[PDB]
Amino acid sequence: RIYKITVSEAGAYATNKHRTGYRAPIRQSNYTLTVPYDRFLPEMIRLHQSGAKIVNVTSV
Amino acid sequence: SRTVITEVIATADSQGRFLNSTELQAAFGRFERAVPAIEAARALTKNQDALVKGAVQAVFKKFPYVTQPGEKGYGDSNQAKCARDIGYYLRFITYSLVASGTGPLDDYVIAGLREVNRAFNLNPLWYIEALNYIKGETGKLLSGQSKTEALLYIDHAINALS
Amino acid sequence: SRTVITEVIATADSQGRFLNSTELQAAFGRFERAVPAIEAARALTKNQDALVKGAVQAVFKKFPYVTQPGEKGYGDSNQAKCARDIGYYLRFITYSLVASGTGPLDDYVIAGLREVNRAFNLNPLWYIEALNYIKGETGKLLSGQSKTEALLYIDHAINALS
Amino acid sequence: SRTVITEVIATADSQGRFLNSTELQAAFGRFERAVPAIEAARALTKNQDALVKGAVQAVFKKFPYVTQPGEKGYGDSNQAKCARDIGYYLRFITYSLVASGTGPLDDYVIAGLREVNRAFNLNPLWYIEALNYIKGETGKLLSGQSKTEALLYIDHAINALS
Amino acid sequence: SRTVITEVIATADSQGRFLNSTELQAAFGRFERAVPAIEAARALTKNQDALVKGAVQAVFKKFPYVTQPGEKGYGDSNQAKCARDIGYYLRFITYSLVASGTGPLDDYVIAGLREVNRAFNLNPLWYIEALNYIKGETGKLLSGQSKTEALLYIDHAINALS
Amino acid sequence: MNDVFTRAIAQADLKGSFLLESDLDKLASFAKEGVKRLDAVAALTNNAPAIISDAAHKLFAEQQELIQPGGNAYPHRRMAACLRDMEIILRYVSYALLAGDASVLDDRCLNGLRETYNALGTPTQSVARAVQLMKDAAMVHLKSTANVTVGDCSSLYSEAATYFDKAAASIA
Amino acid sequence: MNDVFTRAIAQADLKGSFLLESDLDKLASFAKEGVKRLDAVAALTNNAPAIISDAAHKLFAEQQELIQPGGNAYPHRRMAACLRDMEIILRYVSYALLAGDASVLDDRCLNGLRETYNALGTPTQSVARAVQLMKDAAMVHLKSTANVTVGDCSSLYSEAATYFDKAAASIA
Amino acid sequence: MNDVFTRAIAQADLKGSFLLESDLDKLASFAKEGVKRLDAVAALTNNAPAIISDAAHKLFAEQQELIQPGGNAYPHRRMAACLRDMEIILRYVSYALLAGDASVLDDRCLNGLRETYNALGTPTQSVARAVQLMKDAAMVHLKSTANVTVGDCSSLYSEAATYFDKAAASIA
Amino acid sequence: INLRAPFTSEEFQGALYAIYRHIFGNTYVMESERPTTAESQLKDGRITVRGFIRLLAKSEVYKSRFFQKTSQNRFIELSHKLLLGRAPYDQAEISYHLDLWNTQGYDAEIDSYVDSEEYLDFFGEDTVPYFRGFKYQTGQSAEGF
Ligand SMILES: CCC1=C(C)/C(=C/C2=NC(=C\c3[nH]c(/C=C4\NC(=O)[C@H](C)[C@H]4CC)c(C)c3CCC(=O)O)/C(CCC(=O)O)=C2C)NC1=O
Ligand SMILES: CCC1=C(C)/C(=C/C2=NC(=C\c3[nH]c(/C=C4\NC(=O)[C@H](C)[C@H]4CC)c(C)c3CCC(=O)O)/C(CCC(=O)O)=C2C)NC1=O
Ligand SMILES: CCC1=C(C)/C(=C/C2=NC(=C\c3[nH]c(/C=C4\NC(=O)[C@H](C)[C@H]4CC)c(C)c3CCC(=O)O)/C(CCC(=O)O)=C2C)NC1=O
Ligand SMILES: CCC1=C(C)/C(=C/C2=NC(=C\c3[nH]c(/C=C4\NC(=O)[C@H](C)[C@H]4CC)c(C)c3CCC(=O)O)/C(CCC(=O)O)=C2C)NC1=O
Ligand SMILES: CCC1=C(C)/C(=C/C2=NC(=C\c3[nH]c(/C=C4\NC(=O)[C@H](C)[C@H]4CC)c(C)c3CCC(=O)O)/C(CCC(=O)O)=C2C)NC1=O
Ligand SMILES: CCC1=C(C)/C(=C/C2=NC(=C\c3[nH]c(/C=C4\NC(=O)[C@H](C)[C@H]4CC)c(C)c3CCC(=O)O)/C(CCC(=O)O)=C2C)NC1=O
Ligand SMILES: CCC1=C(C)/C(=C/C2=NC(=C\c3[nH]c(/C=C4\NC(=O)[C@H](C)[C@H]4CC)c(C)c3CCC(=O)O)/C(CCC(=O)O)=C2C)NC1=O
Ligand SMILES: CCC1=C(C)/C(=C/C2=NC(=C\c3[nH]c(/C=C4\NC(=O)[C@H](C)[C@H]4CC)c(C)c3CCC(=O)O)/C(CCC(=O)O)=C2C)NC1=O
Ligand SMILES: CCC1=C(C)/C(=C/C2=NC(=C\c3[nH]c(/C=C4\NC(=O)[C@H](C)[C@H]4CC)c(C)c3CCC(=O)O)/C(CCC(=O)O)=C2C)NC1=O
Ligand SMILES: CCC1=C(C)/C(=C/C2=NC(=C\c3[nH]c(/C=C4\NC(=O)[C@H](C)[C@H]4CC)c(C)c3CCC(=O)O)/C(CCC(=O)O)=C2C)NC1=O
Ligand SMILES: CCC1=C(C)/C(=C/C2=NC(=C\c3[nH]c(/C=C4\NC(=O)[C@H](C)[C@H]4CC)c(C)c3CCC(=O)O)/C(CCC(=O)O)=C2C)NC1=O
Ligand SMILES: CCC1=C(C)/C(=C/C2=NC(=C\c3[nH]c(/C=C4\NC(=O)[C@H](C)[C@H]4CC)c(C)c3CCC(=O)O)/C(CCC(=O)O)=C2C)NC1=O
Ligand SMILES: CCC1=C(C)/C(=C/C2=NC(=C\c3[nH]c(/C=C4\NC(=O)[C@H](C)[C@H]4CC)c(C)c3CCC(=O)O)/C(CCC(=O)O)=C2C)NC1=O
Repeated sequence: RIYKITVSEAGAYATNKHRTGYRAPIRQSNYTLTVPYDRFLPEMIRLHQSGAKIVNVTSV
Repeated sequence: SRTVITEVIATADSQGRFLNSTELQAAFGRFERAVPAIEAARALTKNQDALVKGAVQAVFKKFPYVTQPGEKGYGDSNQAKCARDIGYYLRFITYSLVASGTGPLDDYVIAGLREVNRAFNLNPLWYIEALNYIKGETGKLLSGQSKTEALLYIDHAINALS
Repeated sequence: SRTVITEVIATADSQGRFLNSTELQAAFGRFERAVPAIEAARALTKNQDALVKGAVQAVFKKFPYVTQPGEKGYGDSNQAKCARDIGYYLRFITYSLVASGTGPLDDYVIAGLREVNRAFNLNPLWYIEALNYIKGETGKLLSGQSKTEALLYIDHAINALS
Repeated sequence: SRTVITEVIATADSQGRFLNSTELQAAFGRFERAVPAIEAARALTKNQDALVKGAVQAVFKKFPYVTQPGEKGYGDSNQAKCARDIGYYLRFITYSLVASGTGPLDDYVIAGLREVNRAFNLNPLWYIEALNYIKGETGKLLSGQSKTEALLYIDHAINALS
Repeated sequence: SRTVITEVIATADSQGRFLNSTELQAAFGRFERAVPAIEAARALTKNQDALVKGAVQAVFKKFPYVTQPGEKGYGDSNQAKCARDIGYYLRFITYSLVASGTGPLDDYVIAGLREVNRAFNLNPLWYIEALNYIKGETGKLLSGQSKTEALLYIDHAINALS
Repeated sequence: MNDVFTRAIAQADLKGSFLLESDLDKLASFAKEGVKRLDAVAALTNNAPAIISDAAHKLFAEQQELIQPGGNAYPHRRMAACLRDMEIILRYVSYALLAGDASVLDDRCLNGLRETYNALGTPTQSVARAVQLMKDAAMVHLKSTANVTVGDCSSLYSEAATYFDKAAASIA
Repeated sequence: MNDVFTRAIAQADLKGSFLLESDLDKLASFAKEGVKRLDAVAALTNNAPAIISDAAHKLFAEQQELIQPGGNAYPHRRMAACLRDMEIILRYVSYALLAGDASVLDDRCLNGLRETYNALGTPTQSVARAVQLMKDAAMVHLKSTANVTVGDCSSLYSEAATYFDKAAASIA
Repeated sequence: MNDVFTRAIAQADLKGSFLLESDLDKLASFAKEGVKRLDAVAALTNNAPAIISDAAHKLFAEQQELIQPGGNAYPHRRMAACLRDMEIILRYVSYALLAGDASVLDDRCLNGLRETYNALGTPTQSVARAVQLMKDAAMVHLKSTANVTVGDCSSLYSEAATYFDKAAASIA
Repeated sequence: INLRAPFTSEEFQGALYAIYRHIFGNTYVMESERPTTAESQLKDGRITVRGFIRLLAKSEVYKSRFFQKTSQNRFIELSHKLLLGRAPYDQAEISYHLDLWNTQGYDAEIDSYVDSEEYLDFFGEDTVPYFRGFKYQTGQSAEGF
């Protein structure tokens, strides 16, 4: 199915951006992305690697 | 809406910088050109009823066939819709004159124009004729740069229909 | 370079559309402000040598510790390069004034400025002082609006250095 | 173009795999549908001139004003172009009947239809009227599955015009 | 699940358009070849137990060393899981026969097959031999297009294993 | 995305059993009047501009407040959005009719449609009325006996009505 | 994204009527005094780093806990982020000043900033204090009667103060 | 992409004319023979791993230099690429067999394959040889009478051979 | 071009123009080929610029112009150019992407480009791709330019 992942960044993403430098224009922290089941795992791993914080996931 | 000010601020914000001379000269041009545009808006708002009636009659003169029964122009309701649409176009032309940008025209008429007209089989040539009449009349009741402003916006609408 | 007309054309082109009322009004503002800007550039060009000598002297007065033996401000070559740098800045300020945009500055001076100054250990504060001088004498050299445009561009350079 | 066999092969190609039972069944259905489709194409080809003349006459019957001078139907060259366009549509419908896909229509007529009509000020309702006439007539020239195939393609073209 | 109908709808949905003659002809081919496929599915469902037991015995004939102690096959539980696995494969072959597409097989067996079989050290050759036995008995249990459809699906499963 | 055949497969699998004889008869029946269903799908497909124009005319006659300033079909942009939405909903209804199941209509079209309309200020009752008007026009077109072999098709009309009503329920 | 003219046009279109002569007079006045608006925006822009430096010195003199280890602006990168945020707020305030409408500030900079800071752990009250300090430095720089012909621009001062206060209120 | 029908339509369009009766007759014959075409394509698809394995065994018995250290199919990686390429070419040959046209084979598979193999150091003579061995195995399977109704299918045999040797000619 | 979630009509139309000029290799796309449903999803906020680009790359316009009449070499170099804004750096990219398409299909191949760390570093969910390789990129191979 499709799952909505609400993402937050509380500093791990912040320090990664501080090291690498702002490299695409800055954006707000809390945001939500819809992901299908096929792309569910890679998107999850990608968020975890980036230092992103996921506050909740909803199935619809 | 796309105005000189909004485009200024947008091209500044897209690259994340403060507004500089390249932006303030553009805003200055808008402020200076406001006066003829406001004059033209005043003139076009005064004469809206005559312009709308003349435009509808011009459309019917150029397209006698549309009034015939079974056609789009037949009936009292259809001609009421025609007058209302010409009123819309004139109103948005005045809005665009006041804002000094095609932003109102683009947002309220031009966006979704083709799809709506094809859905209801509205021929854009009718509105070209109405706007051409309004242009001919605007050659009167206005003079100087105000006429230039008004015709620039009117013919913008014409090009969007064409 | 990034000027009023070039930004206008770049925005029109990026959206794949002609030049409308907004863009022409911006260009109109540019063409009006050309007069104060061009003759401010004329006045700055006329007094270029005095301005450069005074800016160098102001740098040395504020930074006496550069000119004694052993560091950047010592030697005829270094002081000649100082004059060359201040003349560069003045040249591109006049260019920006003529072009009615910070395109000349942004493209020739500001782009790469920090990496270059860091690599050669050139303190931006020296140039900030030189430009503040230039601002002081352009205050008295220029009157009315010309003073205003020249100040906008001098301050854009200063801001980029700081 | 864009036909049942081609969709099958393209889907297999993009998925990096062979042709399986689902795709072979689609191809099967195409191969049996070819019989009424080729029959319809042959019948329409045999009667192309009658269909084209009748379509032009139906267009002129439903839009009497177009033949009047100063309009798109006035003159011999304009009516030659009438018949040429109707022949184009008929040809590409027969192509699509033979190909068992709408790909000939989509690639030769529909892709670029709206822009070209808008540029030359052609009215889509003219061609809808002509295709309605062709639909009515192929109701008589054809019967059974041949007729439903022809009507599906003619209706695809009509929906493209509207 | 990938079926003829589902592939049809997914293609049209991805293009954001209606189902036209292409999609309908593919659907027609599916609906036509349904009846031999459902005949084959009923035939294979009727002779479930004989097919599965014969497939297990064939696996043990071609792999005598499996049943001896210290191997994956020895024991009652591993025997039961052998029977269960062949029954699953037969069940999903019947599913794909009914659904006119390998989608049930791809979703329920093929997806994740290799890593599951690697983790449990299950030789694909065992199931390939069982499926080859299933083919051998299908050759006599069915005849005609039903046998062709059943063979297509069984050998799709085999090619997935090999 | 699901059809009747894959729906039966999933229902059989959750029990882990071969499709019953009864299931085989119902599916073979569905396959026999598949040609009957193709004509209904083609009727929906060919007459879509007509169906949408008719429903739009009726809706904007019944509810003028949408088309005056402040309404939700007022500028050309929202009007085009409305016509596009009617296009989309008819498209997904036809997909469901061909598949025999409404799973596509739930999965892709209406998954979060009501929330979108609520966020945008769209009166979902107006959209439901639009879907009902399209259902009326579509029933008018499906029942046309011209260019088709005469036969009983009450099942197809009932099923298409269920699809239209279900879409209206999900939007409203 | 609006300005005064676009906002007025928006209300005029919701009522569905032409712009009134009072509205035309108001906007003509706005465009006549837009010269002072350009002077104010230029004053804000030319002195932006000075404003930010002054406000940072004041804020870090007053709120000393931020600088110390464990404070929100201690790690040297967090000081960089503080400075970047101050510059962004100043930039958007100057944008809104030129427009004459506060919507460009809000919709693009302030709508999510509260939730961002709260998720981060930043003290929003200190950010509001920094915004007010920037307001003070900016007022000092706009009121500079040098470099421009003397004139009455109390409206500009009030407008800039409103933008700074509204940014602070939205942050904290 | 092109099948036989679409090429015919393409030349007819180039002349600007309808399709003549003879062309329609040829396409009718094609569609009549389409079921045999489907059997040929399914024989290629179903028996593909066997074909690839047989071709690989024959090729590497014939040319042992390919599997010695320093050969172009020596390490596991190059051997996997070799078998992958053989599978890909056979798969595009099956596509061309179904389409009745060699267009997809040229456009996709053989577009620039000779220069690819020349740059890789891959012996194009050996790749052509592998294509010939695949052709032989394919003919062995396609001439099989078990599980098909007996009939004359020589045109399909010759056409399959032309696809195979056209691939081998483009490579070498 | 960056396209946030609340956007105006002119910003939206310009972003669409830029996206079509880049993702489709400056190829003329006709009014009948434009994706109105994907544009609706982008307009709502259901997808980002990134998910829109993924849709467009999976669309028949992209497939027909860059995949179905080409070799995989041309498709890989062209996908690198259009979705990453840069050229391939070595032959390992060609081999990797060819194996990816062969074993997992076309969609996984597009997802590799769009889910790549390079894409997210430079374009990241909201900016349209642009040509990067006209400036030095870290890890570039001096033949990439
Ligand atoms: C639309 C424009 C926009 C703004 C304005 C914005 C604010 C913003 N501030 C941030 C961090 C920060 N912001 C601040 C600044 C505050 N804390 C200090 O106490 C100061 C008193 C005060 C500054 C006045 C600090 C210190 C951080 C770092 C937080 C941390 O790393 O723990 C971050 C997270 C950085 C990242 O994820 O890489 C954002 C997004 N974001 C935007 O997209
Ligand atoms: C990024 C961090 C991360 C998470 C959050 C994670 C959990 C995780 N488990 C998943 C599915 C799954 N996970 C399981 C786990 C099994 N179920 C039980 O029977 C077993 C005891 C248990 C073994 C642990 C199963 C069966 C599924 C498939 C769910 C389904 O499709 O019905 C998925 C979705 C897979 C996809 O859609 O592609 C995730 C993300 N793995 C990760 O690397
Ligand atoms: C905000 C900008 C805006 C415009 C411009 C606009 C035009 C417009 N005019 C309409 C009605 C109409 N307008 C006309 C105009 C005709 N009357 C005849 O006297 C003339 C030949 C001709 C005019 C020159 C007609 C025939 C209709 C009825 C169309 C129909 O529903 O069949 C409709 C459909 C009304 C409905 O949904 O029921 C629209 C959308 N709408 C807008 O929201
Ligand atoms: C491959 C398919 C194809 C089509 C369909 C097509 C239509 C087409 N018809 C044209 C001419 C025309 N077509 C018409 C329409 C006809 N005359 C009117 O009286 C009738 C109401 C109407 C019959 C339905 C007219 C009036 C012209 C002349 C337009 C002009 O030159 O201004 C033109 C302008 C170019 C030219 O001078 O030939 C095009 C593009 N072109 C194509 O390449
Ligand atoms: C629906 C699709 C599906 C399939 C196909 C399937 C096969 C399957 N069989 C299993 C057990 C097994 N199955 C076998 C089968 C062997 N027995 C011998 O007589 C034969 C030589 C051979 C079969 C031909 C064996 C030995 C095991 C035990 C393996 C182990 O526990 O490590 C297992 C591991 C689960 C467990 O042991 O709890 C799976 C996944 N499962 C599924 O869900
Ligand atoms: C997956 C398939 C799909 C669906 C179902 C879909 C619906 C959809 N409709 C929308 C807007 C809209 N939908 C409508 C239509 C309604 N408004 C009322 O006034 C009318 C009675 C009625 C017309 C039937 C309107 C007017 C908007 C624009 C609302 C606005 O701009 O505020 C939007 C968000 C913005 C946009 O696209 O313009 C979506 C996502 N989009 C999709 O990609
Ligand atoms: C190219 C796409 C395609 C279509 C469209 C198609 C439709 C189609 N309609 C048919 C007849 C039919 N068509 C219908 C449809 C009903 N008739 C009533 O008037 C209702 C209004 C209507 C409801 C939609 C019926 C009931 C039959 C008779 C089927 C039978 O003989 O049992 C037949 C069988 C003709 C025969 O063997 O005599 C087909 C194949 N087939 C295709 O391959
Ligand atoms: C290139 C960018 C640009 C700028 C900066 C600009 C400003 C500008 N300021 C002007 C005078 C002025 N400038 C101001 C500004 C005010 N004076 C007070 O001391 C306040 C502190 C201050 C508010 C910030 C005032 C009140 C006037 C006189 C207005 C009038 O002429 O009636 C004038 C008219 C001078 C004349 O032609 O006679 C301009 C064009 N124009 C531009 O095109
Ligand atoms: C880079 C290093 C490398 C490895 C590891 C490798 C394995 C390998 N061994 C092969 C031959 C083979 N090798 C074996 C293995 C032995 N035969 C039996 O005596 C034993 C039970 C069994 C090993 C324990 C077998 C059965 C074949 C047969 C393949 C064929 O017949 O074509 C082949 C096929 C090429 C050929 O025909 O010679 C490969 C690829 N190849 C490599 O280039
Ligand atoms: C799901 C995929 C699918 C397949 C596979 C398929 C094959 C297929 N083969 C058929 C007969 C046939 N098949 C063949 C071909 C074979 N005869 C010779 O042995 C050749 C070796 C070989 C050709 C490679 C021939 C000659 C016929 C007889 C019908 C005819 O000649 O027209 C028929 C007609 C009914 C019958 O007689 O059984 C079908 C539908 N249809 C499909 O929808
Ligand atoms: C820098 C801005 C820019 C320009 C100038 C530009 C021109 C341009 N025209 C093109 C196609 C074309 N251009 C033409 C125009 C010619 N046909 C002849 O009959 C006429 C005499 C003549 C026009 C006066 C045609 C027919 C094509 C399509 C060729 C085809 O489809 O085979 C193409 C290839 C893209 C595509 O085919 O979709 C480009 C790049 N593109 C740009 O981005
Ligand atoms: C989709 C159409 C298409 C195809 C098929 C294609 C083939 C292709 N084969 C390649 C490598 C290769 N291809 C082969 C095949 C050879 N091995 C022996 O020499 C045999 C004689 C012969 C096969 C029978 C080998 C060994 C390699 C590895 C070359 C190397 O690593 O140097 C490569 C370079 C990337 C890679 O290593 O995978 C391509 C692009 N390119 C395409 O765009
Ligand atoms: C990883 C290996 C690698 C290298 C080294 C490399 C160099 C490189 N130098 C470039 C430009 C340049 N390179 C130079 C440097 C030269 N001109 C000066 O006069 C000196 C004589 C001399 C340096 C000592 C200059 C001045 C440019 C700018 C050229 C221009 O755009 O006008 C560019 C074009 C993109 C850009 O402007 O950043 C590259 C790619 N690229 C690579 O991929």
